[PDB]
This record gives sequence, C-alpha cells and structure tokens, in this order.
Amino acid sequence: NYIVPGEYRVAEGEIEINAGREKTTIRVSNTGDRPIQVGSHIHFVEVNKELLFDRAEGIGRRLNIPSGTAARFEPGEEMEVELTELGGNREVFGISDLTNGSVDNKELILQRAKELGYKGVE
Amino acid sequence: MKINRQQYAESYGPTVGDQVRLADTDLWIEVEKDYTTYGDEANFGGGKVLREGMGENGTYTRTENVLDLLLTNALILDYTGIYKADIGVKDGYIVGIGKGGNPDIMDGVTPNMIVGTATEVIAAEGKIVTAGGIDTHVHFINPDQVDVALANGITTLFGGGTGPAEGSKATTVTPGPWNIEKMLKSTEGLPINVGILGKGHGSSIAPIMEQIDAGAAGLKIHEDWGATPASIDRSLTVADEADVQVAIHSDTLNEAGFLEDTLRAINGRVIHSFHVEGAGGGHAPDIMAMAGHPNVLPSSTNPTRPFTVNTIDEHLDMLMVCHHLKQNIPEDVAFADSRIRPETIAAEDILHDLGIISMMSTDALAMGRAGEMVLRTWQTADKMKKQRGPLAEEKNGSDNFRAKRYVSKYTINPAIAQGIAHEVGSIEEGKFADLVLWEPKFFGVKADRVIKGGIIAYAQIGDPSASIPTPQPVMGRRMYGTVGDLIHDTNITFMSKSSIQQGVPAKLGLKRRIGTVKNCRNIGKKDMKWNDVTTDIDINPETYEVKVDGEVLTCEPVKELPMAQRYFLF
Amino acid sequence: MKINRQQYAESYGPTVGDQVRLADTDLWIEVEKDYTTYGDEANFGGGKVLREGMGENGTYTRTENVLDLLLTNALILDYTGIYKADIGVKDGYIVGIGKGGNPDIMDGVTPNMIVGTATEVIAAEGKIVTAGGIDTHVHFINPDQVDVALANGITTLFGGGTGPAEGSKATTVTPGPWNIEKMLKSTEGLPINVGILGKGHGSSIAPIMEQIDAGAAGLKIHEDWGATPASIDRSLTVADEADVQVAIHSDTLNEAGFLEDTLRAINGRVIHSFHVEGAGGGHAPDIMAMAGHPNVLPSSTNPTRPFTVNTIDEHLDMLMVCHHLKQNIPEDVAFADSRIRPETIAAEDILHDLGIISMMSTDALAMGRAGEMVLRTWQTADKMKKQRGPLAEEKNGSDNFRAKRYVSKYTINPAIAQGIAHEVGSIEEGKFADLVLWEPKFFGVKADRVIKGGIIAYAQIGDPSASIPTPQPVMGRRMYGTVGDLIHDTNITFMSKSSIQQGVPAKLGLKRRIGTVKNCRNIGKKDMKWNDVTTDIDINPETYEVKVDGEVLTCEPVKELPMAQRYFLF
Amino acid sequence: MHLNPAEKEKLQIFLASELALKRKARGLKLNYPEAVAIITSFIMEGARDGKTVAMLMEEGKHVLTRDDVMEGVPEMIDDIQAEATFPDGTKLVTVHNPIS
Amino acid sequence: MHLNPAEKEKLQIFLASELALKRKARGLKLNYPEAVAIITSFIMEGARDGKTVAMLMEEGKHVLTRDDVMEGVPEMIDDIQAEATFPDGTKLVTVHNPIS
Amino acid sequence: MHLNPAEKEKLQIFLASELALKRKARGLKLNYPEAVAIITSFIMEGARDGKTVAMLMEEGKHVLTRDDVMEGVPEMIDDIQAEATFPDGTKLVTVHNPIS
Ligand code: NI
Ligand code: NI
Ligand code: NI
Ligand code: NI
Ligand SMILES: [O-]
Ligand SMILES: [O-]
Repeated sequence: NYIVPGEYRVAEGEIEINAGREKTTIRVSNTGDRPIQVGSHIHFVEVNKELLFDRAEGIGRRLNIPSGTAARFEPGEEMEVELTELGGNREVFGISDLTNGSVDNKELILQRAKELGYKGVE
Repeated sequence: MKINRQQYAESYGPTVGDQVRLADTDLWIEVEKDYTTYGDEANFGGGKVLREGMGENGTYTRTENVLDLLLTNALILDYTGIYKADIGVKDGYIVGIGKGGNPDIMDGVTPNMIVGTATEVIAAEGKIVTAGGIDTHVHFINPDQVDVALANGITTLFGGGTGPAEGSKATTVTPGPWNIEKMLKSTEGLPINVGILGKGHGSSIAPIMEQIDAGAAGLKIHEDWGATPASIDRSLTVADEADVQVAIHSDTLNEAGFLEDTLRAINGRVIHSFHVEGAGGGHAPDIMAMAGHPNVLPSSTNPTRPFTVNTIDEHLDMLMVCHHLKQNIPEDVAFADSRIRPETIAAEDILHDLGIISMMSTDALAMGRAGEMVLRTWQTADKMKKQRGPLAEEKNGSDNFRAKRYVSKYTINPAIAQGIAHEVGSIEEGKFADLVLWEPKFFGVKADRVIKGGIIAYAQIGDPSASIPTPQPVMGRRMYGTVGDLIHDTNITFMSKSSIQQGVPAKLGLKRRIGTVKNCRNIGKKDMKWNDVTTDIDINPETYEVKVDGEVLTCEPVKELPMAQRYFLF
Repeated sequence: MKINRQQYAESYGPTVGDQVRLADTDLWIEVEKDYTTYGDEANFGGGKVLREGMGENGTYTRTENVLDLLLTNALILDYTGIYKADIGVKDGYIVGIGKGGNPDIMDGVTPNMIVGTATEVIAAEGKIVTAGGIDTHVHFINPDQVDVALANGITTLFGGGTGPAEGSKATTVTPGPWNIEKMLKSTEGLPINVGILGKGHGSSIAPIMEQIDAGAAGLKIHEDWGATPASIDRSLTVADEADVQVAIHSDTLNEAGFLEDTLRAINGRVIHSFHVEGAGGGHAPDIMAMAGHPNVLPSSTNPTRPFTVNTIDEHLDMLMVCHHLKQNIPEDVAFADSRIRPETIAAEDILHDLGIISMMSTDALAMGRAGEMVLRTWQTADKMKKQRGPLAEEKNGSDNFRAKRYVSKYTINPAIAQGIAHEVGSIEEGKFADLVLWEPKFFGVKADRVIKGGIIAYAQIGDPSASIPTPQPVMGRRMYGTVGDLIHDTNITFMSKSSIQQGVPAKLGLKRRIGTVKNCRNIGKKDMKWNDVTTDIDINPETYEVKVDGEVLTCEPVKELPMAQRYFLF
Repeated sequence: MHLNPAEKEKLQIFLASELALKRKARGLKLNYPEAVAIITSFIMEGARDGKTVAMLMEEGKHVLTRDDVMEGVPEMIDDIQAEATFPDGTKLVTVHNPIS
Repeated sequence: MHLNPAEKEKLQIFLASELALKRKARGLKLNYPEAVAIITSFIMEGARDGKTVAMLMEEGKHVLTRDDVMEGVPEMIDDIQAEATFPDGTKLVTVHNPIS
Repeated sequence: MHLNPAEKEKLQIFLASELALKRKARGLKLNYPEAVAIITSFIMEGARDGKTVAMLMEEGKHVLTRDDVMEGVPEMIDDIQAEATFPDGTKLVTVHNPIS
C-alpha cells in the first residue's frame, strides 16, 4: 500500500480475441526487397502484390492478432501467420479495389487479383 | 489467441472487473461492463484499425450514420454507471455510447456509430471520461475565473455578477434588465456555458419578473439584499410562473424570522438551498436542517469541503476580515462563533456521504474556489472512506457506489436543480457533448482535455513551438473551441422560456447556442440522483450538535488530504 | 556632390553591387538593381523628404494614383530578384514596386506610387523585405502555434486539425463537413491566412467530395487513415474535379503496395508529396524517389533540416516514443531502422541544393517546428555552401542564385502548389500585401515587422509603457492588424471554388477575405521556381544510398549551425 | 508540469520576492510592492513547508520591520492575503498589519 | 532581446526549477511539478552548455532520486521532454523514467 | 502588490538576467539576448538604487566586455534602452555600444 496515483488492479484472466471465429494458418512470403508490415484489419487478400501466399485463403479474412497491431515481413522473409474471419456484413470496399462488395465473390476477387498481379492467385 | 489482462489494460484501457485508483486517493472504481468486441476494439494511428476499408467505413456520407467524433475506449464515470465504451459525437451532441467502427467487417458496431471520412478521433483508452462539471454557485467577479474552472473540469457556470462590484462580490446576482443584458453580451466571449440569476428581491412581482423576461435563467435570494418573508415569497411566485430555479442564502441574523419562518414563506415550493451547512451563510445555527426537506435541493460550497485541521482558523479569519469584524467588539465575536461551527462542518462531511446533501458548487471568489469543486468532492469521498469505511452498499472491494453518489453531486444533480439536465450534466445519448478526459493519476485534480460541444476548448499541453505537443512547459491552455466564432457553437447560454419567446437573443445579437431552462418547479429531493434522502435533521441550539435518526453526526478533521501537495506548485 | 558608398548604404540601405550577410551565415546577397533616383530617395521624418509640397504630393485624393502605404528603400529578396525599391500598397495589395514620391518635383516616380495625404510610411532602408512564408504542412493542434509562426515570418497556414485530438495530432486533416465548418468559424479569430484540408480517404466519391463543398481548400492522404490505392485514387479524382491540391504521406509500412504501387494509383495526376525524405513518413526506405517525377510537387518538413550531429538520436528517439515503440521488441527496432536514415537525410540536404526538392514546410506540432521553416531553410543553404561551395551558377562572389532557389522553397513554390499564388507567395504587383521586414542581423531568425494585408500584424517591440517603442523588453507582439474587426480584412481564408459558389462564407457568417483555390491540377515540377529538376532517384534497398546520375549523394552532419545559440534564450 | 492558471500566476510573486530580497541585501529600504511580495511569498513557502494557518498568521507579522521599509509603507499595508496548498488542501491566510 | 513566444514561456520552467531547488535545499521531498521543473530546466541548461542529446538522455536519469521526491512521484513521471537550442539547432530530448 | 502592466513585463527582464548570470558563472560566453538582459536589468536596478541617468549611461558601458560574449554579439548590440522609476520618476536610459 505504497500509493501509485492512477494505478490499475486488473482482474485475473486472459482476454480471447476474435472468439468463435474460424481460424486459418497459411505461409506468406515477402518476395520484395523492402519490408512489409500488415495491419490487424486489412482484408488479407488485398495486401501488397509482392507477398506470395495462396490468395484464396486471404479472402474474407484478416490477421488474428490484437486490434491495432501489425505482422512484419522483412525482405525475403517467409513465415506462417494465423487468420481470422471478417465479421459484420462481411463486405469490403476500397483498399485495393479487389472486393468492393461481399467477400463471397471469391471467383471475381481472384480474377481481379490475377489481372493486377497479386502473387499467389493459384 | 489470448492477451494477458495487464497488457490488455495497457493497450486499450481497463475491462470488466479491472479497478483503477482515483488520483492519489484510496478510492477504486471498477469497470462494470464493456461495450467492446474483443479483437475488434477501435484505435487510431499508423497500422491501426481506423483506416479506410478497415475499421473506418469508406462508403457512407456524413448523414448516413457516420460520426463527427469518436472517443475510443473511454472508461466512463457517471451516475448512470462506471463502464467501458466508445463515445460517438455528432453536431456537438452525444449520439451514441457503445462500439464504434465499420459494420463492413466488424461485429457489434452500434449502428449510428460508424467511423467514416467525416470522423475525427480522440483516443480515450486509459483515460477516465466524465460529464463536464456544473457549478451553480458562481459569482461573476473576474473573467480569469473561467480558465480556473476549465482546468478543474467545470463546463457550466450558473450564478450572477457584473464583475468586482460589491453587490456581485457578495451575491450571485446580476440585477435588473440592463445588467442582465450587458452580461448576456459579455457571455458571448466566455468559453464556458453560462446561466445568469436575477435579484430574488422585492415586494411587487413586476420588478422581479422583468429580469426573467430580460433573459435571467433563475433568481438568487441573498440576505445581503434582505432575505425577508416578502422577497422569498415573490421570488418563488415568479419562479413557479416562469419555470426557473430559485437559490437561497437565508437570513443568518434571524432578523425577520428563524429557519421555520423561512420554510413557512417557502411554503413547500421548490428551492435550491445554497451552502446548506451555513458557513457560507444562513439561519444561525440551524440552516443545515433545510437538507432534510423534500422540497429543498441542498448544495454545499467548497471551502468547508472537507473538514480539515486548518478549516476553522481559516474560516473564522476569512469571515472576521470579509465583514470588517473587530475582535474587541463582543457582538462580532458572538456573530463569528454562531456562524463558523466545527459541529456542522463535521456533520456536512457525513450528510454528503449519506446522500443527504445532494450537490457541490464552488461559491467562486465570494467564499469558495472556482477551480476546486471537483477536487474537493473527491477529497470528501476519500476522507469518508477513511473514516466511515466502504459504504454498506459496496461490493467486490470497489468504491463504485460511493463514486456514483459523489460524481452526481457536481454533474447531474446541479443540472436537474437548474432545469438544464435535458442538455448537460451527464454522459447520455442526446445530451450536449461536454466531456472531460482525465489521466487517472490527475483524476479530479487537473483535466487533460475539456470538450465543449464536441470540440476541445481546454487542454494541458506543452510548448507550441515544439516538434510534438508534449515538451515542457505543459500547462492549461484554451484550444480552438474557444477561438473566433467557434466560441458561439461550443457554448450554451441558458435562458428563461419567456425571454427566448420574446426574442431576447435576436434583440441582443447573441450568437451562442441558446438553451431553455425548464422543469424546475416539479422536482424535489427525490429527484437528486444517488442523493435523494429526506430525514429530520436536528441541530442542537446550545451545543450545535447534529442528529439524524437520534444519532449525533460527528467526525475528526484530518491533518492531510490526497489531491494536494503531490500535485500543486503553490 | 558625391556620397561615399558606406554612408550611402548607412542612410538609405545598400545599392547596386553592395552585399549583405544573412544573419550569421556565410551567405551574401548582392543588390542586382535599384529603382531609385540618386538624390531623390524617399524617406520620412522631421526635415525629411516626404513632406507636403515636397516628396509628398498635396494635391491628389486617394483615388488619383496615391498609396495607402509606402515602404521606402526596401532590399527585396524574392524569386523574382534581389534588388532595391520602394514598395507601394493600396487596399491591402501591392500596387507598385519602383520609386515612390511626388511627380511635382521628382524624377522617376512610378506613376501609381504617389505619396499623398492618404499615405502611411514604413521605413525599410537597411531592412531586407520578403514575402510572408507559406507553410503547407500545418497541424491545427494548439492556437499558440500562430504567434510562433508569425515570429519566424510565416503568414499563411495550410493544413488541418480540430486541436489536440489524436487524428489531428497525427494528420493535417479536418474531417467531414461539420469539423471543417467549426474550424472555418475558428479561423475567424486566427491572425494568419488559413486553408483547411479534408480527409483524403474513402472508397466512394461523395464522402470525400462533400468536404470540398463544405469549404476545404485541399485534401491530405495519410497512412494513419489508410493510404491505400483506393483512397489515393478517389482523392485525386475529387481533386481533379474540384481544382484543389492533394498532399500525401504514403504507406510507410508498404502494407498495400510499395512506392511504385502508390505511383500507379497516382497515375500521373498532380500531387504534393509531404516530407519527401521519409523521416516524417512514407514508403520505407525509398519514398524520396517521389521527388524525381514531373507530376510530384516535393516538400520537406523541417526536423531533418539540415543534417546535424544530434539529428538521428533525436529522431530515433522521437519516433520510438511517438509510436509507443519498445526497444525489446525487434519489429519496433527494425521499423525505426527502416524509417530514420542518415543516408537519406544527408541526401535531402543535397536534393534541396540541386533544386530537386522544391519546398519546405514545418509539420508544426506533429513532427516539426511551427516557427522554424524559414530558419531551417537558410541553415540548409549555409551548410551546403560550406560543404559544396558556391553553386556553379553564382557570380561576383555573391550567393544570389542559391538565395533565390532557397527563398522560393517557403514562398512562391508552396503558393503555386496550393493553387493560391495569384494571391500570395511573392513580392509582385497585384498580390496581397503580406510582407516581412528583417534586420539583416536577425534575417530568417526573428522577424522585425510582419505586414498582413497592408497592416502590421506582428512586431518585435518593447515596453508599451515607455516614452518610445524600443526600451526593453523587446519581444514579439500582436499589433493592430490583429485586433477587433481588422483581423477580418488583414487575413484570407482560402476555400474551394465550389464552396465559394455555394455560399459557404455567408452560410457561416465568415467575414475574413475569401480566396479561391485554383490552378492546382495543371501544374508540375516544371512550375516550381528555381527548383524544377526532374531525374531518376535511386535509393539502394540494402544500404539506403541515394544516387542521382549514378553518383551517390552523401554529406557529413555538422556539429554547429548559424542562426542558433547566438540568438536564442533557450 | 500541468500548470493551472493560479500556478502560473503565483510564480510571479516568488519572482518579485527574489527581486525584493536582492534589493534588501544591497541595503535598500523596501517599497510597497516589494514588502508585499516578500511577505506573500513567505506565506506560500510556509504552507509548502507544512506550517499551519495559525503559525503563518503569527510568523507573517515578523518577516519585515518598519526599519526594513520606506516611510509610510507600514501604514499602507493593512493586511496581506494568500492562498496556497497546505498538506490538508488550499487554505487562505490573512496577516493583519504585517509591519508594525 | 527579441523574445519569441517559446522564449517567454520557457522562462517559467527555469523559474519553477529555482523555486523547486530552493525547496529541496530547505529539506522538502519534492512533488510532481517541482521534480518535472528541475529535470526539464536541467535539460535546457545542458543544451545551452553544449552537451549532446545522448548525454542529456543519460544524465537526465540521475538529476533526482526517489528519495528526493514524495511517494508516488517517481511513478507519475514516465518521461520528460524538452526542446532547446543546441549548437546545431533546436532538438528534442526525451528522458524516459527520469526517477528510478 | 497592484502590479501594472509594465511591472509584470519587466519581471521577465530580471528573470532572464538571473538566467544569464547563472550561465556566465558556469563559464559560458553569453549570447545576444543574455547580454541584453544583463545590461537592461543592471540599468533598472541602478535606477532603483538611486543612481542618475548620467551614472547609468557611463556604468552600462562596463557591465560586460567582448570576452564575456560570443563573437559578433558586441556588434549586434548598438544601444540598450530601459525605463525605470528613479527617485524623481520614470526616466529613459540609453546606453550606446554597451560592449566595446
Ligand atoms: Ni451565500
Ligand atoms: Ni455566494
Ligand atoms: Ni506526415
Ligand atoms: Ni504531418
Ligand atoms: O455565498
Ligand atoms: O507528418
């Protein structure tokens, strides 16, 4: 009972993020020569062209990491990441303009990916 | 994946069950609930969540459910609860309390809390957010008092005065149509909400009533103008008709009557009893017995709050000096003795804790400190925890019950009393976006950011010439909310219905927001949130000892308080 | 009769061929020409020339070619030249540069530069006079920043913010119609010119476009809001349609693309590239390669300007603190390493000197210093003279070529980029009379007098209680240009054509002068005065080394700079 | 630091006191504002040291004597008031006739 | 003198530091603003003396120790930032956890 | 105290002088504002001590020498003016080329 002004006593336990959403692990490769860092809430299939991974597995998903954190890929680096399912309406607009609608248009998102040259459109 | 609860609280502010110490007091508040979706929290910055296509919706125009402003991860402390939520603001008003972000991709988004292109972001993770404080005992004496008030998280000033004139120095009164007009015009440049009180004195109705029509928001009866049976009665008659509140400082001298006479004159009408303990004025020595009646809305002023070792010497001295009282003259000494009373000051601490006194207020610059209403509320709560212990009603080791009772005293209860709680006084949807962010270490001591009408008006912030905002010296400063014409849109002038109906704003060219005073005459003690106790209060004529339920209410003064020498440079 | 050239320069300021040292730098500017008639110079005081019947015409009314204001004997430093002339001001605008006085009796009087009864006089003999500086990277964070800017001779602030909100603390953005309106109203009380930028983010046009219609003068794309392909594209589409500029801080993280992706999204449209070097943000590590393209208008922010021994430690630290970056976490350390780079900071000094980076700006209060844009421009020019020597193009031992190149970076070039150069940015006839007088010893350090719209707004001046204006303490102060309603007439709010056409000023009750943003979409690098170089810039992915024409651009940091410890009390 | 408005203001009392004490040390009889600055600053420093209002009320009457100050100064100063943070909060001190 | 706005402001840090040091000399444990004033003023004086940012970053962690200050103060101060003119221009110093 | 506007302002000269003298004592060559603060404050203190304008005009030329100040400073300061209350009212002092 030394007083730290404004201090927290946090209750016991752990917080599970993105609970009850399906999760998926995939390998991803920074085939570029510059570092790439990916935010918690970008639609995974829409990330930097030069990331090689199976683009299909990115669709309707984002990184299963704490909100507001990011995964880093140094140039040349390959590593596994875990994904979770997008929620709400499961629609994506803007970003890279690959979806602009329901994440269910798998066939369309992937076609746009292939034509613009996102690596890993399988 | 799971996040340990220490890291969680460190990144996002605390969640359900976490406790937080209020500054350096031994009061702890505990998160009762959390509106968030774990893993979908909102946050802003590089690689953060509020980015276009992600937690920020890129589709919707401002009208389509999008916010002007989102406060992310606020720990709200309010009469309505102590809990964790995003707060959404639009057009200067709180439109949503819940979970903000993008329904494209997030679960649980409150539907009118979309973060869109139009949306500004304030990070409140790790802050405590309260309603701005509402001080209903202000003397308009020195314009410098406004920043003093902002620095301690006060956002509404109700009271009266024309500046350092004797009448104003003694009473919260702006007398007569012309003075009220001049001050309404003055208010156009004060970056705080204001409501003005007319002189509650006269024996005909018209001289009083004309001040309500001129734009007063209420009246003050003060002994220095003659708190007689007549003035009390006419004022309440005016008030009942105009739907405004009346504040009273009664006849300390018992010249025209004793407390019971004042009550007969009041005759069951609604009235706000000022500095109810009596050090600040009133029927000697029993005024505080007012706080037991169902029709009295009881407030304390802050110099007596709480009962400390230096309290009595300071007050004895203040009074004697302030009244030009000589100590050779026995009537002066008898007067002082009958007025400054450890017996009632001690009890006032306890009546607060029992919810019998409903309200705090400052008495700024007449017998009280403009920037210390919030500060002294929490010092009182802390003293009481120390002396009386956890309230019967507490649970889980927190002070949430006591904290709600106390935060109510300077937020919702003054708003209800003044008939302005439709606009201000609490963090609730549909009310004006007067919000104060606190670092828990500075809680109740120095406000971090004061939001007025959805724009920051006041901030502790550093060197304006620096590369970032935090380099020294960090001091309180007016922000853009206060500059140019934005001062109009961020502040409310509260006025009587009749003056509004008569076009006083256009007559005078007021551009501030205009709020209606209303619903003051059909409330009572029972409407004071968390502080609704009525009871027979007996003050002993001989010994001045205060009984409630035939028990004497007494406590010790303390030699030391929290929220004091750890914080203050003088 | 002849006057020796030392006396001459002492009484009237220098003439053709004289050189003047810029503060304590080793830069010398030389008078290229002089509009005067030797023996007919203008001057004011007892027994002086501007007296009725003499150099002051006693016949003509104000409309008949007579000035409101004459600056006598200015040494102008501008992109258009370094030369000596009288400057005539009328209705807030520069109407004449030449020779003022009375054509009754004087030879060579510029015909619309008559000194008449209506004419005020400012003595500029022995001063250097420049255009006010135009800072196009301002965060509206703390209103105190304005005087900071005035003190260093800055007269226009372009940027965005609602005060110390996180969004505003990170980005030059005033988001959405309501915020933009509130700030436009705020601007009514800021004694500097202002233009506000909306949020350049969204995937539909309408959410972006509505901000231009609301009164934004431009947009800012910032990574913290998602600098994605979509936001870049919509913003440029809005910009092309509305005729406003777009500023970019790109995706440092390379999240959605690398530099080349950003360029594809830009697709050859005009864009202002912010803190092009990258320390202030952008594609790691190659952002600065932007400054080679013909469609990019490239600016630096000031914290990197110039490359000094304390630069890297200061920045490494700033960034790590500012991002809550822990040094135990290797991604934080890798992030910092990829972003703060001696290799690119060194090169940025040189790209400036080669005219490849066209513009300076502050980044006030987010990652840059509000009052040091001018200061740091000249420190950079001086370092470069020291390290690279007189530019190829110099003559007669002066630095006139380098000085024009550099003065352009904070005057004309930001005006051109922002589409406001019809109003401000240079000392030319027909432009608004924003002028800064400098004592050569304080040049670029502390402005003597800042003229806004033909009235002094800001001055270094002494004890207001004194018999004369010079007794201590001499400090920066707001002058009459800033007081009462004159603040309206002396400052410009710059707005989009569409918001002007839609009556936003009348809607909001703005009384400032309103300027039109225009001609932003049909310019390029080629239009940047003295700084129009395009070239392939290669940044090495491994070593970060900067090549232009297959030569590595590198230089040493310096331990000491001019315009520093000789001047500053802290 | 988080300086509030009163904190910024009261820096100026301390500063004036320091100027006044330097002037006393050079041997000058102190004038009205000097005298007031010294006693005021003393009160505030007393509070900071933890004295009681009662102590400072006694002590304040003996910080300066009539032979420290110009003729007339003692009679110009009837009382001096200052508020400062005591261990138990802000309190008001009044010193009556500080220079007797 | 030509005081700019930052110059006027930063006079107040020095002044508060002088007040704080006088209070330390009387033997008082220093409070939050006092502690902050002292370390800040130290940084600015360091810059004026010509030290490097790196030096002041090390040194600033040793101007006050927990036994100079009230309980809780060390934990209230996470970092202190000041900008001052070094020989090579204005630079920002951050001292993390100055009182350990 | 009844501080008028000039009184509040001139507190800042004294304060800057104290900062400058502390810096001189550490051994630093003084800069432009420092030098100006010291001489100005000296003049005002001279007036307060009762010297004549003539005295302060002579004396002000010898408060600092070129070896107290950075290169160029002597040449930046052509004159220093201050007004202060002499026994016979406010008067203006001008010191021409104070550092020779
Ligand atoms: Ni009263
Ligand atoms: Ni009162
Ligand atoms: Ni940026
Ligand atoms: Ni910026
Ligand atoms: O009162
Ligand atoms: O930036």
